Amino acid sequence: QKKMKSIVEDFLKRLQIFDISRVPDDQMYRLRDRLRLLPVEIRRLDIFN
Amino acid sequence: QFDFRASMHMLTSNLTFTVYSDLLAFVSADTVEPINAVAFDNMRIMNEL
Repeated sequence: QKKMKSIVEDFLKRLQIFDISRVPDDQMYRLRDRLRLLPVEIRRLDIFN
Repeated sequence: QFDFRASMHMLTSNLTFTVYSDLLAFVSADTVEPINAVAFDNMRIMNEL
């Protein structure tokens, strides 16, 4: 039930150079798709394990 | 001419009943949360979440 748009919006906001008000939800979800294919960083992955 | 024998009848009917019209008013109808609504293929109608 969790819509992940908030996560990508936070990510883009913390990059500090983009204006998220100009970024549509479709682009945020395409970013989500690209992020979802990446492996987790080792420390974070071990903590989650 | 009026003839009593030829005019006397027994009329039969039901003692009492109630007629109803709105059949669907007897049905309690809920829906799932739209986030969980599925299509004919049993997957969520919208899956980009």
